[PDB]
Amino acid sequence: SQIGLFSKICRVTIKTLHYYNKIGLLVPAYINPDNGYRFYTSDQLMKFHQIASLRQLGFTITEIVTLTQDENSCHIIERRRLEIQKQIRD
Amino acid sequence: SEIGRTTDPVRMYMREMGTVELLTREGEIDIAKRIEDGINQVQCSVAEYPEAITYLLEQYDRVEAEEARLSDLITGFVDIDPELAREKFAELRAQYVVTRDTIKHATAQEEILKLSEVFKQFRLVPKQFDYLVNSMRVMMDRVRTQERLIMKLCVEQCKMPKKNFITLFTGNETSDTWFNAAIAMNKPWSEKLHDVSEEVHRALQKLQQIEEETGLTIEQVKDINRRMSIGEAKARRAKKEMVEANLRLVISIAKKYTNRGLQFLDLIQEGNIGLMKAVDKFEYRRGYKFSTYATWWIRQAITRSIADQARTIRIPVHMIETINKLNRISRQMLQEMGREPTPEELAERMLMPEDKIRKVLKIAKEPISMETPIGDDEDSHLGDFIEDTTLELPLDSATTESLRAATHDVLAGLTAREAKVLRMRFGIDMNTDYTLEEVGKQFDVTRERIRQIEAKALRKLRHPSRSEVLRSFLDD
DNA sequence: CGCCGCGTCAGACTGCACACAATCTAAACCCTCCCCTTAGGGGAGGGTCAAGGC
RNA sequence: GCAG
DNA sequence: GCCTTGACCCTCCCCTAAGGGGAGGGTTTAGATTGTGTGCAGTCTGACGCGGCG
Ligand SMILES: [Mg+2]
Repeated sequence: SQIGLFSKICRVTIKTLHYYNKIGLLVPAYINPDNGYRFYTSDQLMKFHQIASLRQLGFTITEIVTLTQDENSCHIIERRRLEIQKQIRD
Repeated sequence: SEIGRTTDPVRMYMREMGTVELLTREGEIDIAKRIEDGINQVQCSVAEYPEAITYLLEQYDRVEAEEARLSDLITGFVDIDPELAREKFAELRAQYVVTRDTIKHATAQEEILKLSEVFKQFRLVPKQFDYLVNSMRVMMDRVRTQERLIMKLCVEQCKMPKKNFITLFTGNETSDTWFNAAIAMNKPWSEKLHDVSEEVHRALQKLQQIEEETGLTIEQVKDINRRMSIGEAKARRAKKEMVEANLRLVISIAKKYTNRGLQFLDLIQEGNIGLMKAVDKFEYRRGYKFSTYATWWIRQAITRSIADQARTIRIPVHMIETINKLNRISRQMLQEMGREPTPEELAERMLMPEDKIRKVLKIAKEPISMETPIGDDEDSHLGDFIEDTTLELPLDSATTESLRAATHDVLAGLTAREAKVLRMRFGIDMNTDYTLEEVGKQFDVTRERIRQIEAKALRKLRHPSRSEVLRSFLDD
């Protein structure tokens, strides 16, 4: 799945996929070396779904990197829970 | 014949081009078959070099863990799913592992052709195929210039018979027993030769790594490189026979691009380059005529060159396409509205912001010649109305020298310390101006004292005692 | 060796005014790199201001 | 196009 | 006056989060097409030289 087709699958812009690759959040499965074209697979959509599910909760990008790479990390989500409670009060 | 009657390069091109008769529907198929026969011949020759198929096998081992995809290494199979390629690489692997353990020598010389004609099944991509052929090329080319310098290691010693020297060199290739009979010749030349028999050693034995590196010896892969050259020069003179026979297609396309900023021959040369690409990328097994594909490539090359090199100040292909779209939209609006469209309504026929269209309209103009006759006078050109605007007027040069003199007067009407602080604080009589810290380091003084000095000196120069010479330089 | 064809080379000098050229066509993908978006933070580089002692 |  | 001295202060460059927007570059396009045409200029004469050419 080339980046255009995949960007329409997940319904997000191309620059978002470029950015998620740049920061190492969502890396394409296979980058063609001379052109540089990015090609994704189903198991990239499986990760983008998790990314978008966490990003609708307001988690900052680095928090998502930690949430996806470090397990049993409920203290960061609870911390974010307390911050969201503070912003709701505010 | 007609040779010598014209000097026009376009007449010469057409005359020389028309000596090649066109191809029929089955002529292109024959020529494409010859091209692919040449490339599979060089394939089946390089399959004699086993490290080639080991590289391709470890490339598939990279495809195992998603280092690449299958479309990057193989484009098809003749005798696309990953279903068949697993047993395909099993077919090549089983042949390689059965060819490995055999060392013999007529016993081990049919296994290699079995390897080559099982490897023929792979329709390789140009990437890997080019990689293998230039790899074996550079390998035998370095060991081959090594063989050539082994020969011309005798030319520094003497001038020698090579026809007597070729009968010896081939076949031993692990020892100097071919070099031992050179002193059995003992004509004067073969005196000098033997005294360099030491500095030939590190040459004459080091290809002995490749004697066991490829598994083959140098005369076998010598014939393999010779048949490589036969195959690739067979494909090369077949692509040339298909390029030369479609050179009228280029002209039929390139006449449609004539007055767009390039000469006719520039267009047909760029079309020729595109046609050579079209020949390189043609698949006759699609059952399509050559004209349908070659037109795409010729059109691409020609329009690309018009975009690149038809303008004096080059605009990119994105702006070239925007200008072309604007001109087409504008000639449709002119036909509809019966008048030239103003850029505001041209901004709603297109869907761009209006200042973008205004700057796009400002771009497209081409530079005027500085030799255009004005009013067609042909004794007055545009270039002799253009003034040099970078010069400074000699009144301003005289003013600058007068100001330098006045500043010298005023600064000599100060003490040496204040004049030095002002001549370093501005760049007067120096090549550079300095910060307060640099002027202070010149005087082993901290910056604020330098600031105080410079302030009091400016206060003195502001007085009506010293400033009536300087105030005259400020225009009221 | 003498002749005819062909090519090349010239063709006043100053001034005003005017004013150039005008036709001529691809699209859909992808990539990288640059600059931009908030509401100010952080810091290098470089002046400036009252104070004080020499 | 014009002036001498 | 000659200096210092700590405290301020200015401009300017880059940085923030998560991408937007654009510029400027690459690449392929598979029915089949296979020799440039201006409704061109050509319109200047005389001297000289040189080269095919009988
Ligand atoms: Mg006139």
